[PDB]
Amino acid sequence: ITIGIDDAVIPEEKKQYLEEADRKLLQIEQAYEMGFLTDRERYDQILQLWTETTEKVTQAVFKNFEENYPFNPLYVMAQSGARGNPQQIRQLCGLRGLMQKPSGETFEVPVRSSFREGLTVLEYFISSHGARKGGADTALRTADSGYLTRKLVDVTHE
Amino acid sequence: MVQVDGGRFATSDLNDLYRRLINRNNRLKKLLAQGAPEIIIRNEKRMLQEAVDALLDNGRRGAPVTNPGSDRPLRSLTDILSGKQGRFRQNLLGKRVDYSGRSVIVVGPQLKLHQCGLPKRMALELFKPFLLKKMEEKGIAPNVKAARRMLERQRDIKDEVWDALEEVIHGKVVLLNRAPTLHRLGIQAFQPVLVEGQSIQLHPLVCEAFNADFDGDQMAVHVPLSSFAQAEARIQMLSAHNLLSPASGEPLAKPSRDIILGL
Amino acid sequence: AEPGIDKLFGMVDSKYRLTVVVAKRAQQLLRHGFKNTVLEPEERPKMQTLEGLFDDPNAVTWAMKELLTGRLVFGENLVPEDRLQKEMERLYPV
Amino acid sequence: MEIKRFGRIREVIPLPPLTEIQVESYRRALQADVPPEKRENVGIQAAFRETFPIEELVLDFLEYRLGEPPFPQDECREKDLTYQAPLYARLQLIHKDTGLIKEDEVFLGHIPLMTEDGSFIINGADRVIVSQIHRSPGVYFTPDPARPGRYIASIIPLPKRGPWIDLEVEPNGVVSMKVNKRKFPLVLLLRVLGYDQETLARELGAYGELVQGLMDESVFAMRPEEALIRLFTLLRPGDPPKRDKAVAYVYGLIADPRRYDLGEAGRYKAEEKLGIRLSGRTLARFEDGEFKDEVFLPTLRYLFALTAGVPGHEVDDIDHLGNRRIRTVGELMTDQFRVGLARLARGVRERMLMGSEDSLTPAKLVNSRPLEAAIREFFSRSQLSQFKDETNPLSSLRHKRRISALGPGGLTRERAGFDVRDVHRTHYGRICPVETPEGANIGLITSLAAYARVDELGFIRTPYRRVVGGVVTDEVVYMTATEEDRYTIAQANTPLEGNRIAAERVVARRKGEPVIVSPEEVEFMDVSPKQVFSVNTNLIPFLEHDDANRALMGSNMQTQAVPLIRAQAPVVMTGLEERVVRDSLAALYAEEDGEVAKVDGNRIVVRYEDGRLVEYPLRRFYRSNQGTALDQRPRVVVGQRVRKGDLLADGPASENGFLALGQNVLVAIMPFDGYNFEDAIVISEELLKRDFYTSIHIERYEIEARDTKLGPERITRDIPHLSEAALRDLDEEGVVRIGAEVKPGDILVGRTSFKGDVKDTSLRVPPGEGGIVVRTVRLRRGDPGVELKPGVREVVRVYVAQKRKLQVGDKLANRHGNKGVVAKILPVEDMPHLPDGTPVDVILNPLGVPSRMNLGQILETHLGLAGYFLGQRYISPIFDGAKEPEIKELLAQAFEVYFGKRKGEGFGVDKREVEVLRRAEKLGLVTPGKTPEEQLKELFLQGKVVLYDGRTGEPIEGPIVVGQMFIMKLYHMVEDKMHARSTGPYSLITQQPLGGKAQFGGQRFGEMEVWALEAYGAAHTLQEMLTLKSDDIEGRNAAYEAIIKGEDVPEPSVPESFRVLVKELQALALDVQTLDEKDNPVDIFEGLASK
Amino acid sequence: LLMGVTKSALSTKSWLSAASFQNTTHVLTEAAIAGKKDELIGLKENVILGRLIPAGTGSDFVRFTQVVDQKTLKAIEEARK
Amino acid sequence: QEPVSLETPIGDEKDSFYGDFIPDEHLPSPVDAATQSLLSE
Amino acid sequence: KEVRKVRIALASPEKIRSWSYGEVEKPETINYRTLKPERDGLFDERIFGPIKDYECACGKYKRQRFEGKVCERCGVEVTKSIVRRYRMGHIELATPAAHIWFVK
Amino acid sequence: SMARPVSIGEAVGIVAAQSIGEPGTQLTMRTFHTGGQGLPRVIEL
Amino acid sequence: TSDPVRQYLHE
DNA sequence: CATATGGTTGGGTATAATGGGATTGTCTCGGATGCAGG
DNA sequence: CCTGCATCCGAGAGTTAGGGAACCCAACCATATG
Ligand SMILES: Nc1ncnc2c1ncn2[C@@H]1O[C@H](COP(=O)(O)OP(=O)(O)OP(=O)(O)OP(=O)(O)OC[C@H]2O[C@@H](n3cnc4c(N)ncnc43)[C@H](O)[C@@H]2O)[C@@H](O)[C@H]1O
Ligand SMILES: Nc1ccn([C@@H]2O[C@H](COP(=O)(O)CP(=O)(O)OP(=O)(O)O)[C@@H](O)[C@H]2O)c(=O)n1
Ligand SMILES: [Mg+2]
Ligand SMILES: [Mg+2]
Ligand SMILES: [Mg+2]
Ligand SMILES: [Mg+2]
Ligand SMILES: [Zn+2]
Repeated sequence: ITIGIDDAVIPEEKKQYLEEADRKLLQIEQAYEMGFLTDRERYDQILQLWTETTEKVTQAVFKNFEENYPFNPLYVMAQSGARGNPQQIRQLCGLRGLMQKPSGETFEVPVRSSFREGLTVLEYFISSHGARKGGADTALRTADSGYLTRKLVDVTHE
Repeated sequence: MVQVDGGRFATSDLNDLYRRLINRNNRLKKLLAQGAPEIIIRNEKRMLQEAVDALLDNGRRGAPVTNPGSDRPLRSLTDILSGKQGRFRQNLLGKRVDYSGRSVIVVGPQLKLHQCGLPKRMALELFKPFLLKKMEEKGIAPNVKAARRMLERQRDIKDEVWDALEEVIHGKVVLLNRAPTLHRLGIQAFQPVLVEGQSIQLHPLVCEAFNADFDGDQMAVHVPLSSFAQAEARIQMLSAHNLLSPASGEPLAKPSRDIILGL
Repeated sequence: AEPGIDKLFGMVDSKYRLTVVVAKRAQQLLRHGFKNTVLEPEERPKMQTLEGLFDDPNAVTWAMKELLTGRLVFGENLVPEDRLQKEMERLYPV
Repeated sequence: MEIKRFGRIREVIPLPPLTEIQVESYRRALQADVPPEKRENVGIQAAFRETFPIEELVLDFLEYRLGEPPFPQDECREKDLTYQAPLYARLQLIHKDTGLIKEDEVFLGHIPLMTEDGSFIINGADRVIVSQIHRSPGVYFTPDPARPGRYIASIIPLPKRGPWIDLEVEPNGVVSMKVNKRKFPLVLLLRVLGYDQETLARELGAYGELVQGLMDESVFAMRPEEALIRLFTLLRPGDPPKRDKAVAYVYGLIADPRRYDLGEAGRYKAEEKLGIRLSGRTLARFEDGEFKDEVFLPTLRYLFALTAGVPGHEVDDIDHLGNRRIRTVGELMTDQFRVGLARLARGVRERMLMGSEDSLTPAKLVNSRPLEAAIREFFSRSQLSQFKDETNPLSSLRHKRRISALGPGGLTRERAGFDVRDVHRTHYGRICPVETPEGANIGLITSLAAYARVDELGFIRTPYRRVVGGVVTDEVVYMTATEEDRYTIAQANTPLEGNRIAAERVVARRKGEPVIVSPEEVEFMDVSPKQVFSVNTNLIPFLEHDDANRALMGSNMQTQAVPLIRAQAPVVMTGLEERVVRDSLAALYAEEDGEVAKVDGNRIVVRYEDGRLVEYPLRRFYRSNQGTALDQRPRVVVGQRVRKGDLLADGPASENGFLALGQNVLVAIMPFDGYNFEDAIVISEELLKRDFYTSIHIERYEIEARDTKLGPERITRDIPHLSEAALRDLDEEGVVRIGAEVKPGDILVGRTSFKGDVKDTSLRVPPGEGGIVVRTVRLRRGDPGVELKPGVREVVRVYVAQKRKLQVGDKLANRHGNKGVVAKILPVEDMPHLPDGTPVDVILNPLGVPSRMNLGQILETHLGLAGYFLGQRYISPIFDGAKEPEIKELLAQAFEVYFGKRKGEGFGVDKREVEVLRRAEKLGLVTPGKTPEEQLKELFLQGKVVLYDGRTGEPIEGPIVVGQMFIMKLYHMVEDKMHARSTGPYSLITQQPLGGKAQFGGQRFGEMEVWALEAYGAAHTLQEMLTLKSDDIEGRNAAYEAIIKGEDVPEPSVPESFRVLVKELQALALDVQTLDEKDNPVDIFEGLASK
Repeated sequence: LLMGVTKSALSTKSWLSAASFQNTTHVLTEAAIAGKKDELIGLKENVILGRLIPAGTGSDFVRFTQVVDQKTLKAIEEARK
Repeated sequence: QEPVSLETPIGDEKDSFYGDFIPDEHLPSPVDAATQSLLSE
Repeated sequence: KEVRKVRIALASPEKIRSWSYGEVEKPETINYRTLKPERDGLFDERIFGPIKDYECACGKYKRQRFEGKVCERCGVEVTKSIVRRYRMGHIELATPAAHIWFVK
Repeated sequence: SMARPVSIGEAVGIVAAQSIGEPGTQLTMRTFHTGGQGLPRVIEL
Repeated sequence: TSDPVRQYLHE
């Protein structure tokens, strides 16, 4: 059992999945050039499109692993329960996906690169917001959980 | 009011609070004995009341009392009693203990479920009075004092003291603990096997229960002393006797990581 | 796991009672220098050192093995303490 | 070794000096080399020009000078002194009546001096002043949090230099000000400023009902003086309403230049926001004995225009980096100097009044104690003044570039919300989005970006190349975030032909928003991807393939690497290591072209073309703040010619001028008998055999001989009750000799104390320490420059050295966040080996990769394999460097070498390799129908080789990833952590064991440990923990006596902490009593407290 | 009534556990006014006093158990007879 | 020289006081008490 | 006897005065020359007990076997020094003061 | 933890508090991955 | 109310 | 027990003087409470 | 008169480790020394 850069197998179907989106996006833009869509409708539709594309890419990655490389290290590690979940494999193999602004709203462009292909500078900076938000959440919440545990010990110790 | 090793003195804030109270009380008595006007007496009585308030509970009404040249409020009796650093939570519900140590942990794949690898020097320090008694029993030292002087200097330690130590710990268990202790399985009893080096060896199957890994984690070791304590540790908190989760009833000591991968 | 731990746990209605019995038996054995044991001379817990096989110094191991043999009686309000102590001390002078 | 580098992006400008944030700031603050006639109004000169003239007699400042230090840096280090320079001020005393002048130059004290590398020597210890990020002064307009539609205006001066002023339109419609937590009508103050009804109507009538709501006849009726008195009456209730009192108070509130200061940044911000021309830096002026407005009216105009929805008026982002600024070491020092100078001025006033106007001199008026005290407090007690981290040169360089939101006047670790800890969009190119602490300090301590510069006003600027007509030019402009917001900035990776943008679609940023634009619309371009990240993060190759969390861990861990005696530069570098070595001042470089004359282990003498011989002593075996040994080793021979900037000596953690934090080792990524279970690491004994990962550490022990009431103590060899075996290594003065090996229990310095006829108080080696005694220092009373504390006759210091090899329990890490503790050291014959007999050095568990998502280490391993067989090194810059196809070509050449070498000696393919290739064929790794050589080459191109098990000789059933990896040893060594205690010191009050390894303390059994013991039902163990082992004094004494006598421990008693609790509850006039079953008192004090 | 865990814990009968939990000044002042007696029922109070907790091996159900061998038991039986 | 406070905060976090680093030198240690008892015996 | 209950109650001025072994009349802590507690100070051995085991202040009684002996020359009882952590004192206020716990 | 009737004398309150508190420390809304009503609701309940 | 300096100055 | 020295402590100064110095980036939650309406 | 409704104030916010500024004059008990 070993991990090489080629062990993060990139499915071919992803490419198709990307071009189809680059197609449909243009249509939604036409839907904005004729007044049929508002700001919220266009934003929500773009977000939904990218969400379904991400889900489909995840399914494609795991179908490729199951059908072509049933002994791939990442696939075996996830399937046996030793290490890894489908989202992390999707980020390693398929695509990183949508990112959140520090204000809490999603960006309009997703990160279309996986960790094997390598991110660009802008995508890395865009993901840094979510990374920092997760770190802060952990550090600040662990003390409310500890407080709750203390309160329960004091109410039930007898 | 103690003298530090360098001859300087260290004191508690309570001494300064008491000094202020006594000074104001004496000045009030002097002013009363002199028939001072009622404005001066009223001021002094107000000051005495504030001094008593600061002594009992500083930082409660008005600006807290501080020592000149600093912004630190003086620590009153209420501050001593209450809080996370107060007497109750810091010295009564939890204490620092003797016969304890701490070290970095390393995987112990050759150990059995009920065993842990304990460093030789740590074990010698932890079981020191038992080692002195056993060394007196054998011929290593004529008496406990000579034995202690022998064990004090590193270069004065010989081969037979290690065999005496191995005889001391036979059948006994120690308690291993990793912070934070989130559930009762954060403390577990293990039979110590004396090893070389300065790392504690941990069984792979208890790492999940401890939430432990090997990228710098440290664990603490405690020694139950009496027969009751040893019986409780060997019967109730032994690692091999705690295989199911008390919260869900599911197995908690179970294959993970490399074992699952191989099978 | 400790040998015969399942049988010991099944021998009592509460495991804390087992712990109390084991601790008191270990204390008794330590007090009298293992002269009051119920173990046959070939069931004695042994310990391997360089000189040779000797008796196990750990009294708690002796107590669990003795409980496994089943020759010990335990319960609530069995014998008065004073009586217990006097008879044991007289039979095994210490 | 040949070095090959990837990348297509050329850098028009090099990196700026990496420590300029400290050096430039402090030099601007001091202005030491500027003649006094040409000094600007910044730094301590501004403080002098502000506190003086001290009008009451008049004392006026003329000029200042700084002398030379009394003791060079190294003497300050040895004698625990501060490296400082004397400050002299020339002043004049002028009698307003007579006109006589009394000129005098007075000595004011000492000012610490910054070293060349950017640190300070305070009390002999190296310290760093950390820059502070805070809200910039000025005028801000924010949305009302509660009531929608309304805006609050805020005026903020420099910290501790004026009250915060807020303006707000009340629900009733009137505008109000909230100064010093007191609301009052603003129209009144505007009346005091000399505003008639016509001016206000003509200046604010174009907005709406607002102006009429402000309008009030009652206030306008009373004249300005009456309005001043009214303002005093509302602001200061109770104080008698006197004209002069009110005038002085209001003047000092917002007008006095010595109380209210907006600064230069606040002035700039306010002028740009409100489009005005502030003559000074106050909100109002006092001309001709009357108040002239300066900022209030522009602020009110902006507030009404923003409330009316007029275009061109916007709210402020309080986290925008154009609204936050950096106070550096110079500014903080100048603030503390100003505080001290104000205290000095107050002392001068009191002296003027209390003395005699006839006989007065500048020397008698000035007491310099407050200024020295303020400087000492800042440089010794400020949270921002920190013990400098010098584990390696990169550690110090990183420490010097840190930015902190905490400190005096800053935030509180617990009072900081998500808004300040988040990565703002304006951080791009100014603050590293990756480098930050992991714990409770997340987001509050950060790092300056590599290309960033702090401007004169305190705002971080970033460089961009100007683009004109789709053509990228060489003009580079440094822009603040506010200035940056006005343009469209293209990414640095845009394709270029010459300097023209050869791409129809360009990815760019518009106010932080990603967009796609044509080349014509582009105005600026990024200089490099390197400009986005800090120096530490710029040293991680293949960073674009790593998750941000593990990149954070790797960047932070690079700072903890310990220098090694055989340190190497990484096989794969980013191309920034040399600049790190050069800018840290750790290595030695030739000042001018010349020839080397003398080479030594402690000296290099070079003869320059000027004909001057120059001698550079070498720093050898010096103890850093963290105990690591920093030494310089010569890299030149006598007679060698050296050009300017050529390396002369390598510093610590440096290899031929390249940063060398660890070792390049052969690694295989595979599980191994559970010994690399859960982040553990397996290493080969061959690493220990050739002294890889071997470090040198020096520990300093100190003892003192002082005066006592029972007689003075003596450092002597004559000690009673010890055989001569314990005094072998002691010299005739009672100090261990240089070169003696010392073990725990051995005496280092002998000492005898009067017992009250003498007893042993000697210095001994603590448990777990020891080594070789390398250096002894003795400082006695009266020695020049020595300043002992009163009563202390002498001090003796001993420096003892250790050579630490890698052992089980030590921590290793790579640059991608993979860290682990060494768990097993195998003999060479047990390690997996290549078919040519070469064993691997390190085995890494593959389970650490998939969930951490740090794929950069895999690519590093592949490139390291290629370089290992090709004998070369690589520079792969972040986000523009080696890609997969280039690595594949390098692996193809490496396989050609690795396999043609085998074919030359006359060997074919092994049977075991054939078996592995068959399994690989079934594993869908190789294509069926090719020869074994082709399948082996394809596997090699995937970075995988056939590997043999050293224990059996059979191959591993699958191909294994093998390659060279850069791994460093971390400062977290098991030697410094293993600790145990049976009994020892106890606390004064609670009588409980002390804490800490240094105090020989005990482990804390806290609340949750007690909870776990309770949940086990282990009552007797818990009672032992609470009483017999912590604070039952009689109980613990009896327990120790019984254990050493062979019996069992007795039953415990009441702990002493409960007695302390009872006594403390009685001091609060509360009667606490313990009772038995019949409610009778039970005396727990044994009768010692009953009269 | 229904009350949260904090309010239920601060409203307990034992003033020692409530004082060591939270709101120390209020709990102590109320207990001193009322003259409350702590009966030492729970675990926190016994831990504070350094006693044997009434749980596990310290439970009254099991902690009075005796153990004896057959020889001493028959000797005691003969003495009773 | 004026005395210092036993409650002087050490470190940035509000958890360490000066008096936490001062050992008690008055009460006899368990080793010392055992030595005296054995000497009496 | 075993402790089974702990009672807490308000303390009367009589109870407080019965607790005290003497009133602290001076704010002095220790002498600046000899480092011994000052009479009627915050550390007085007459009120709180001797610093050394079984030994009065002036050294008249420097051995044990004299438990309960109040020195005539110094006024220091002869007992264990540990009583210095148990014995309380009191201050007599010129005017009454309110206990802030019952006010705020 | 034993799959057998509970013994008399067990401190089940401490066990309950620990069992509830342990998961919330880590698994609630552990490292978060930024890729395309937990504890608060429990505390509120 | 608070700040006894103000109260004394007023009196 | 009897002094003799330093250390310690109480008393005194005479143009006229007449109200002080800091304040600042958390967040929620629960009970006490003064104010508005009906 | 009741009620509800913002308003104010007070008490919380996880563990372990390591860390560190007048001067003078005269009487009077205390202690030291023989
Ligand atoms: N808070 C915590 N509570 C309990 N266990 C914890 C813990 N933090 C870590 N651990 C344990 O320690 C293991 C090792 O953690 P690592 O992350 O490998 O190392 P570290 O000891 O945290 O220091 P490092 O120097 O790497 O940290 P950084 O630069 O980011 O930053 C350096 C900072 O780390 C903090 N730190 C180091 N050790 C700490 C500890 N024991 N407790 C709290 N903070 C700690 C210090 O404040 C220091 O300023 C963990 O896997 C875990 O088992
Ligand atoms: N402030 C803190 C920081 C850390 N800790 C403790 O230290 C561990 C570090 O784990 P970690 O962050 O390395 C993740 P790990 O638990 O190993 O998970 P993974 O294998 O699924 O990736 C946490 O899980 C806690 O037990 C703490 O108590 N307080
Ligand atoms: Mg882990
Ligand atoms: Mg860990
Ligand atoms: Mg950390
Ligand atoms: Mg702490
Ligand atoms: Zn006496």
